[PDB]
Amino acid sequence: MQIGFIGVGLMGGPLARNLIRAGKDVTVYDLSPEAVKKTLAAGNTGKAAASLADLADKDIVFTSLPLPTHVLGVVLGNDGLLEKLKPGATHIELSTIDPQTSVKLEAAARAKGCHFLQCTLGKTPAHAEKAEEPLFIGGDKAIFDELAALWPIIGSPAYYMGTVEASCAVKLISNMVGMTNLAVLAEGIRIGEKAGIKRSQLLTLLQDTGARSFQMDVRGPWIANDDFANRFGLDLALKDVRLGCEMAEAWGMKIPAMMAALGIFKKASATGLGSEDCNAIYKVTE
Amino acid sequence: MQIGFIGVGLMGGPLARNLIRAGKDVTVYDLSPEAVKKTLAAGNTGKAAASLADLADKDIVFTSLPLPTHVLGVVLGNDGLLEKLKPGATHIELSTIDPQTSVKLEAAARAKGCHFLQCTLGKTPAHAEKAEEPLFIGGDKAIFDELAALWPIIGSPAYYMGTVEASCAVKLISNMVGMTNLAVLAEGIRIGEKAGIKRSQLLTLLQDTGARSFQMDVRGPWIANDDFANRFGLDLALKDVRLGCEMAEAWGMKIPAMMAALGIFKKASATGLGSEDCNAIYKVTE
Repeated sequence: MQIGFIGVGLMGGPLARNLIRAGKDVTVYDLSPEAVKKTLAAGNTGKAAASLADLADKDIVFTSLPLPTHVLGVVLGNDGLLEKLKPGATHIELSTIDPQTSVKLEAAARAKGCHFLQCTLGKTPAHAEKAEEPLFIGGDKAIFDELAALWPIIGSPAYYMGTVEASCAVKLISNMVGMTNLAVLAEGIRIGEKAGIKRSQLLTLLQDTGARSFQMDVRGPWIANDDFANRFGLDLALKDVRLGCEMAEAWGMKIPAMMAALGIFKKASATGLGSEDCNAIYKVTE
Repeated sequence: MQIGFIGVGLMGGPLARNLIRAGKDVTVYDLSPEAVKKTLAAGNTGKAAASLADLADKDIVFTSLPLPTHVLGVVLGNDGLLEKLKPGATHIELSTIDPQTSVKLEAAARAKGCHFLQCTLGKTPAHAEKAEEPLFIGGDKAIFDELAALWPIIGSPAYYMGTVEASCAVKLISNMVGMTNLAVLAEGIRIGEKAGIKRSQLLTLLQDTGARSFQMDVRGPWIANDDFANRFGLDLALKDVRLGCEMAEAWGMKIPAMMAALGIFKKASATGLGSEDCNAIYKVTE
């Protein structure tokens, strides 16, 4: 069985590597030659692609790219990927994109005679390396079921979301809620500082209250040690939060608290600290 | 040793009861005659007060009242409580008030020759009944140390916050962060509904992500079952959040996400669902 894999970036690369380690016939296509080298170095069963048309014979094509614009550009041009596919081929989309975009992708695929699944990824690239990341698969239940043997190779539990928009939405919501939780935690810590409470003590005390959150337990200590080393890049956070905020709002929503979080992430990125971790928004919270 | 206790309401009543059960000489003063009866029924060692001047001989006076306006009115009139106190008496203030107010209270007490501690209370009245609620004590370290034998009777760990404003602030921050966490969780759940994800499944999935929070685990199920029975009254939440937001802002702050939470709580109270639990803000989230 013949797999193509466009984009072996930070989360896509680990899934492609796991496919290669499992002996599958993966041919990677990435504009970064050494992303390709890194992923291709996991076994002798994976090969690189000279151009996009090298993926035309493929039975399954994975896509993992940074922006919805990129997925549409690679898959949906006249000289894009979808026009070169066998009917019956399946496009699995791993990118954290918005529901509008992936619905457009799915209708393209169905209109040509191809199958399409959205498959957004949870947790860390560290998890994805071990296939211990959740998969949120949406799309035609027939294809999710048909591909039952594939999923354990790439992901943790294979959650079936039903619709493709659910698949995008659960990923975006988890990042919206987590990053807003973090922005709110930063607001709390900064308030405590105006009351003369050291961050350390404030965290220790809040730990046994109803204010507790995963971000509190995980990133509170880092903020308390002025540690902003990249774990989840601030500009990655901002990208995903902005995308989710656009996704709502396209649905007519208001989500004021999350919009405020979006604002603080934008302000931090503008301060030029987009390469630091999420918690760097603390540095611009006031 | 002679204790007076003004306000045996929802959190004050359990502490007064615990003082009575421990055999202490507590005389309660409350404008609700049957709050007094309920608290006074915990033993034969506690008695009721005909008027405020019945508390004039007292060595320690606890105050637990709903608004900062009420504490100032009871303690700081010309015919208020403080004028009738022995020098050397101690005013312990249990109310969730703002730092401006309790600093005013403390300066009044020191200017008369009395001692003053702020002692805000964490967790639930259920906890307070068993003295398993945290105490955040701020004020003169000498008095906190002198009263070392008293604290285990009324509270869980006796945390010493140092300054009185720290004592107010840690209570308010915990409620600000917790209620904003809840408003943000409501935003996430409501977004998931616009994507066609049932609340149940969205919660189950978000539980194993970085969006997890105490409010998620505790009140997520209730929202998922359309259960809004009072656990923490929405109007109580709104009161405390508004107070904390005023406390910041008096410090020149902006805290946008928390201000948005304040807005949604105000909107819910205006919809007339102030007697339901916190999570009822979900009903007006959009």
